[PDB]
Amino acid sequence: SRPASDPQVVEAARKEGRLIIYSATDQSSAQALLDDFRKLYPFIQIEYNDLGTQAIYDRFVSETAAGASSADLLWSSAMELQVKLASEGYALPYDSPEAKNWPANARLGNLAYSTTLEPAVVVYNKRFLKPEEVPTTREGLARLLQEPRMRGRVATWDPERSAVGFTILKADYDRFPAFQELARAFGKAQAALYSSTGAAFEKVISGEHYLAYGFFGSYALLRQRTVKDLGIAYLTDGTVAIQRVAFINKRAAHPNAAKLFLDYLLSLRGQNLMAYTALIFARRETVVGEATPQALYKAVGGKDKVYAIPVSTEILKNLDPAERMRFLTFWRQAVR
Ligand SMILES: [Mg+2]
Repeated sequence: SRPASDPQVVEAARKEGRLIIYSATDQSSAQALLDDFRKLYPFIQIEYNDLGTQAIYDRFVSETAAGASSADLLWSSAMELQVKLASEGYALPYDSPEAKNWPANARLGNLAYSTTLEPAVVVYNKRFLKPEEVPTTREGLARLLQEPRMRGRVATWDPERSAVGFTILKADYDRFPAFQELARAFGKAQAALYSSTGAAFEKVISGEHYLAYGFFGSYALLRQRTVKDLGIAYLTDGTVAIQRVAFINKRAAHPNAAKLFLDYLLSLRGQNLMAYTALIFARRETVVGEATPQALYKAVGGKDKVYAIPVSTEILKNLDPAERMRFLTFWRQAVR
């Protein structure tokens, strides 16, 4: 069907004719969304800048201060960075008509929106770890990582070099005491730390590592369609889900193109294309496909086992010096 964007916003977006996106969403996953939006609105030519979460922040802030040509729309899994920008005057306020049922903890009033509910999962190479061998608990994974065969065979986030690796491992540390025991097992097994999903996945695919902890269900699902040896396990003791935040650049050259794309992302049509075709874990619970809330809830044993990190100014507490220090000091000691 068609997103409910105001007719005058559609006309204004046609007058602009262009959309510059800075996004952390790997273009392999985002591409079907771009294709489908272009079908809907063929008079908009999309520039997709596939960038790291930190590079998106640094570049946008830098370009804004220079007064330069920057993005129309920012889309990133680094939830703290997005909520910081959107709460500091970088955001165009827009009441998306596709968000009327968005929970208040899934939006920053009209300044920024959740676009997904993406689980941090375990992926593994079935040539080296059989499904029956991969625990679904932090305590279980801590036990597996005592085995001599797992030494140098574990991949996870570097939370000091990836802003979303921070978001995910911070939420994990805050919510699950058993994360402490697991982090020490990352030490024991001499886990390697990566700043992107792609770099962790390529090591699991080659067998250089057997297991990767905390990377996006979305990317795991998509990579499985081409790599039959890739397995996915969901955490039954509790799953962290990020919500990819989209907001519009207050100083966008193409504010209405950005509005149409944000509406598209939040719409039934865009959320179903996420769930079904892009294999991005959708935010709306009324979707069909592999990458849905209902599939996530089923795999982990209930919606109550999922900690969805809120799209809230309260999460800026993770950028407080004292808060950052306690987590990174614990982490560094544990994993070296
Ligand atoms: Mg990416």
